[PDB]
Amino acid sequence: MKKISRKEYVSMYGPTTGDKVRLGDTDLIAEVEHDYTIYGEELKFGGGKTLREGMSQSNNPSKEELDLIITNALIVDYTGIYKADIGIKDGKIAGIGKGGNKDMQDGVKNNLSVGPATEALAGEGLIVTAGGIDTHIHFISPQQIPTAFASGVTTMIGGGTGPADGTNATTITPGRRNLKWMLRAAEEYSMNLGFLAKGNASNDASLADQIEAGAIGFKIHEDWGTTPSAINHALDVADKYDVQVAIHTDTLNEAGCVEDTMAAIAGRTMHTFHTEGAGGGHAPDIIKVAGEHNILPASTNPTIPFTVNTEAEHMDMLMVCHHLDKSIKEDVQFADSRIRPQTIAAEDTLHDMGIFSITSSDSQAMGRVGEVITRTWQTADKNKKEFGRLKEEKGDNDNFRIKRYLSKYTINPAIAHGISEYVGSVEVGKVADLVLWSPAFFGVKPNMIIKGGFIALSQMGDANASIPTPQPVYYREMFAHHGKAKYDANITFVSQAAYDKGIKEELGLERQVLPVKNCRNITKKDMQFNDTTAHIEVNPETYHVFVDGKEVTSKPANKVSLAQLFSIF
Amino acid sequence: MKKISRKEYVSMYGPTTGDKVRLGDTDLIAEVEHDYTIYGEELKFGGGKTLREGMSQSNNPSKEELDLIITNALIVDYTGIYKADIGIKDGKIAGIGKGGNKDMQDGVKNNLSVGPATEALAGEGLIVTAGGIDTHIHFISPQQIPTAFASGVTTMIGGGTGPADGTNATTITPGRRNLKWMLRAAEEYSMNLGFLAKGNASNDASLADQIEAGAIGFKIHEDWGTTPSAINHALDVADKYDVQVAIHTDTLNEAGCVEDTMAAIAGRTMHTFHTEGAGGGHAPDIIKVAGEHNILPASTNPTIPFTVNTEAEHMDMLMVCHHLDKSIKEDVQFADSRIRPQTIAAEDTLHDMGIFSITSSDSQAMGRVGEVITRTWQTADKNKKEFGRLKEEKGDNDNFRIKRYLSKYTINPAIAHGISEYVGSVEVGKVADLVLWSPAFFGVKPNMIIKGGFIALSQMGDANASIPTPQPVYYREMFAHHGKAKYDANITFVSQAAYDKGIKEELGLERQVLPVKNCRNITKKDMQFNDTTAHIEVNPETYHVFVDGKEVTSKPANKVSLAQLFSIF
Amino acid sequence: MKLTPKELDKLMLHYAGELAKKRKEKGIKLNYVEAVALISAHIMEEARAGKKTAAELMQEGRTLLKPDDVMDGVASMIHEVGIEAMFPDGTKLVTVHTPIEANGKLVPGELFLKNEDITINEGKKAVSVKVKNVGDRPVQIGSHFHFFEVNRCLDFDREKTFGKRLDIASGTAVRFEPGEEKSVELIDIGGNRRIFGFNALVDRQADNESKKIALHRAKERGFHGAKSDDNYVKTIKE
Amino acid sequence: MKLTPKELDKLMLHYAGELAKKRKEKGIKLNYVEAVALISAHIMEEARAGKKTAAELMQEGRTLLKPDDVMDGVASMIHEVGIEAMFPDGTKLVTVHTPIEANGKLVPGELFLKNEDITINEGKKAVSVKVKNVGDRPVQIGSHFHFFEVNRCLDFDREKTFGKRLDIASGTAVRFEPGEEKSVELIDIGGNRRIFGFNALVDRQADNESKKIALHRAKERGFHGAKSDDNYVKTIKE
Repeated sequence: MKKISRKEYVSMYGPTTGDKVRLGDTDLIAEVEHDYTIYGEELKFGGGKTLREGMSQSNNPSKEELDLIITNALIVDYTGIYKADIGIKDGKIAGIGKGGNKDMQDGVKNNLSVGPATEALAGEGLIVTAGGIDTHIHFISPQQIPTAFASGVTTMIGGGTGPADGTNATTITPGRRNLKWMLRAAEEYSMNLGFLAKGNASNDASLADQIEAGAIGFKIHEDWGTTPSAINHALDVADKYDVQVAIHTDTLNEAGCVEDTMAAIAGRTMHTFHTEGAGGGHAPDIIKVAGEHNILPASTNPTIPFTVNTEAEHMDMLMVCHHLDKSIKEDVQFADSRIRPQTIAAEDTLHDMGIFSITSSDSQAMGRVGEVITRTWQTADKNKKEFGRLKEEKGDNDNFRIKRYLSKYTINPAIAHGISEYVGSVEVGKVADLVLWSPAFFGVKPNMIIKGGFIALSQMGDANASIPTPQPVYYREMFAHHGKAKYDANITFVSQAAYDKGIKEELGLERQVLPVKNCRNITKKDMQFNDTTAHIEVNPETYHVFVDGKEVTSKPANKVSLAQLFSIF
Repeated sequence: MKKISRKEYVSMYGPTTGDKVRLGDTDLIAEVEHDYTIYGEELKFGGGKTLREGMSQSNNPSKEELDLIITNALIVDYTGIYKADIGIKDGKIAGIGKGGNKDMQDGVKNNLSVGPATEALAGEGLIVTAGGIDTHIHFISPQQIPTAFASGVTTMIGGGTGPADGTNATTITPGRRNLKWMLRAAEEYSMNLGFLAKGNASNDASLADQIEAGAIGFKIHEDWGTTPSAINHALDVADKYDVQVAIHTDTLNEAGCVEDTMAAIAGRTMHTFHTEGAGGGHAPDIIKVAGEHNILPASTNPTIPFTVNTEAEHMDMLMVCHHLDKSIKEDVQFADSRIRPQTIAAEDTLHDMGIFSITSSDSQAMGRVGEVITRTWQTADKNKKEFGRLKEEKGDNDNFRIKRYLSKYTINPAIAHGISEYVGSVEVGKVADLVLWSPAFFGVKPNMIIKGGFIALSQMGDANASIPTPQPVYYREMFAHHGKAKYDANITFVSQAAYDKGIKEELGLERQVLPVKNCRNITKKDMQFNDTTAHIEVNPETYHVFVDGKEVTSKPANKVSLAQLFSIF
Repeated sequence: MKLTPKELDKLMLHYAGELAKKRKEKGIKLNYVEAVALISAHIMEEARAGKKTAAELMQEGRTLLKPDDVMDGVASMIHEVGIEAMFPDGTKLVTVHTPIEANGKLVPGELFLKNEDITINEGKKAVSVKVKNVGDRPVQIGSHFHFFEVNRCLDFDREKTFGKRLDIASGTAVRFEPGEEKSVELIDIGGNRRIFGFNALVDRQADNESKKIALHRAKERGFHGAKSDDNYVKTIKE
Repeated sequence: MKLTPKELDKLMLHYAGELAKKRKEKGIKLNYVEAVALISAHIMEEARAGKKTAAELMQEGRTLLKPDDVMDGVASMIHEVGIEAMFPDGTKLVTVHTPIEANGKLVPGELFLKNEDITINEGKKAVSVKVKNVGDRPVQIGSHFHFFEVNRCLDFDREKTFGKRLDIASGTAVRFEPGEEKSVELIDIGGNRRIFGFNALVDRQADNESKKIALHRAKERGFHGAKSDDNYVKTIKE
């Protein structure tokens, strides 16, 4: 035996148990909870390192020999912040723990066997998280997909048919033919994709036809008419077909108030966009639904974190998103907002308390697709600076806050949309949708994206260079992004009904086609680290939000982290 | 909240964390290490119990809704002795933990969801273990299979073609045609079955032909000629085809001694029968191979535990097994044994120390098929009485000894024969080959056997009775034992080569046909709780066995447990 | 320096703005593309400098180009320039409305309208109804909403308004402030007069027989001003 | 002017560097991207000028940015800037290490380590062996190489080292210079102790019986320090 200094050990292999790492330039400190490695047997790749024929690469490997192994990765997940080797086999996460050669090392399971068929990826000093899941995507342009992918999002659930006005306003892919258009266009992109149908219809036959055509859920948007009849019918059909329903409630209170909307929902699972109201007529009372069990609340990028400039852009974003001409007196008079800095500030505190469970974009319709993760971590850092460490922290670290805010965009949307069996976390059996970050750039710029067990996007330098590092370095598509490899790497999510009817062969899709499941029997209690159901007393006379009596508010941030240190523009 | 007395709680739901239960009439005490249940939410089936529509049976179940749930079972496994609900779905163990209804109970995972399609099995007050795996089966008569099944053995690996003399002596199914005979006859029985071919051949073509015909390994038996050439050729072919090799070494020292046999083995994985020698000429020096890494040692029923009558029957068993006529002077003179009470006593101590990794029968050839589990637990109890608690016990219980002796016949033979992916333990993803014991009858008489997710054998009373309990109660085949249900319930293990060539369709087998894997890259270090590799100094002048210097011996038992209290004959 | 596609696009936009600025210095009158690029690049640079707020940038964007610095028609063509700029407190959308004053010489795509008013809903007679918002929030009703089924916090004679909608330009809305009482004009719904959706008070053909069912439903659900007889006779389907 | 994709990328990088330089002139503190782009663009321009060598450019790249010219954390984030520049004698890779001195205020992604040493290979007793390199070249041995089968120009008691590996941090190496004699610590190889590959001296389970075969093979193949008996008895398989 021998003892080496912890500084040298960490430089060689990355942080181990009890070591703390700052996340980005924020104030959040993540502590390694436990380590699967055996000291002195660490896997290293290089000139004279251990990952060599006969030393750590087995010459008699198990039949579960890995296709790819990520060595010494700091896994940051809702299941824990720990250190391990991630084994990937056949596009899934084959195992998490100590990998290597059973012939020359101890404590190596059969599912983590490194052999001659194994590629090596050095994760030492690198954080591995699950790919982001953005569930509010307005499919306005296909250029959103590479932007989100470079930001670290690997799954996009949304709706749209291009830059139509219906898509500019709503997250809706209406009808069987438009669903076929979008599903066949999806073959191009390196991103897991799911499409939502139009729920604004009192026709059970039409709603069922959309679900059987391939939508994974319904979107009931105010711009297509959010009426109690439509809500009721969409929820009935969705309970029949086991698909999620998302709602963007009525801003004008035309047919009723928040109480009438909640009565129409009638205690059935519903995923709410802009649970803070986003200036709608249901605000600020719609925040009350964030305390109900059956409501999965999501908040959009632009209002988090609350900053000095947050309120200035809201009216322009609202008018352009809702398609109201700024040169028309009638449209300008119609564009009435109930937004308040009190509500905008309360949104961040509700996120910190776990009242809001999902963070999303609403891309290019009051929201930025490539800033979901960045704004989530900006909110986490701002709340850490304001209120200090959470009372749930069991140590001198921010692990609980890290896990809560990471669940906000990784596992909670996966559970909400019924894809948590496949994606959302770094767990054995899930698809290998992994993001490699360096801790200095965590939350803003990933090192690389592993899509379905193969590298799909990566920071790359000059192609003519003698090494991959020299400038200019930017995000380039890798081999999993090209040819027929993307068909194996990517997943299109459909409903179970469409999957059974054989949507893949009928539409000639080459991507993996997977059915969503367990969308109806989930409540707020099923969200990870964000299951706080509290009676939210909203005084609309004073626009005051109280949870368990205590008032909630936050001060605007004059300067956020992960914003100007990392981006030229 | 409320507090109820521990006695009442245990009567209602079985022992919980920290509670101790005696195993059978032995002196072994198992302590519940942890409990997955949430107090006050226990699953109970009955008149006004919890497993009812809407309370614990979900009205909106998950898509992974269980087919069968075993409630409040005390799982005794090499992975730990704990309390949980076992969920079975599609013939596999779907989940282990807290089951029930997510709508009305907390902490219920999606894979443990009880719904309208779920059958309930009350395991409260019952121990659940994996089915036994017997790897030395001389397939002499098919009546052995129900006997072992009633004893608690669910997998039988062996060889034979009926009561031929070659089968009476050896565990060998020789040749493609005889393998076809046995594989097609296997469709009748409710037991997982694997067949070993003849390894006693210097012909690589013949050995490979047997493996491709469907054997899961080779058996090199002295009665067919255990020569170094045959050992070498069989090991070469087995390394080519990834199948186990078992050996019953030369008794006569015709071609060489233990050193020559080990030189022929040449440090390749080999599973040894009668590693104590069983009176062979290699004894007692063959016990030395039990300290090598590449040797997986097994010991047979008759010599454990060492009793007053152990030595009396050995010569008769040896002569009848080896087919030497007792009326012939030449055969009687040939029947020379080197058995010693010192070796027989040392065998039990080696089992206690973990030097011997596998217990088996050698059914109807010096061994009793329906006594593997009983004799393993008799040895454990005798060693507990003699040497007291093991030094590895972390508490006032015998959990470590329980796990070691349970691994001796559950997980260690599965690892040795490359079927540990399917059977051998109560783990998620493994096939549901479970045995339900009442703790008073643990190790001698099971309550019931679950084969492939369905009850295959059970204690049952009079068929004309108004309840299942009244006498006469004996072991009867259940529905998984009959019709075409046994095809879905049972597994035939074959080599990967035969599986790839399509042995199932070629032979018209209706059972599940599964390939064995990872047989060549395992050593003694891969045995659970029985991986002790120690230099075994055997003095043949004194027949004295020493491990790490200390001599090993045991005294004969005048009276064993689990023997006459439980059996009329 | 890991560059995102957004950053590459912004770099292209910045250098288009630089080219426009160089041409303006040379004295070339800027065209539509050059003017838009110049304003956008200037806003981005100011935000990167970080001494100004988004409101200050919105004000400053309107002072960059004089009417004599652009070609004829550019000011008419440019209605607003939006640009997402990275401030010290994150990315914010800066919108500059009418950055250049119109010279009036040339108006590309200009309309030459007749001086005659458009008569909407011709041939439909409008009735007048007084509506009070007794709720605590303002209520906006669209031109084609079935007025009988509006927010139950609005108080009016619903029997008068069964089968009718607001007599306003389609796509416009009428706002009722809380406590405020307004008089609105209502016209019959055209076409098949099949009311489906809304508050599910009708969900069938709008006639006098369905009027009674709708009124009973509205009274049961608490819609203000809906008067149904106490002794209401149910039908086989309702 | 046939432009290659590499040239287009370099043009983009050069104009990113120009933007960074303009911001620095304006007085904006550069961020990470701007600093990297500025250094790379300056190196490219100097190489095109062709009055400096690659060594001169490596030196000069470290003087471009003062610690007060960049935001906090940029100097910590930038470890080295590589750039492939076209010199008069072809394309060469210029690497500038630590181009900016760290201020120490903010360190993104910084580690907060415990002050406790890591004990590697715990529970394994190490034996000491004296090794001489009688060859003419230095020899590097990794932490997990089976020390028995190392370069035959190393001289030591191979019998002592059968089944053992160096007791050092995994991934590190020990260098034996020619003529130099060193003492190394060796620990037993763990796991199944199946040695495959290396110099094919064992190719089987490592035990006392395979030790004799390995020693005879090493003596036959001329491995220094391998002592095998002259009267060696062969086995059936060896």
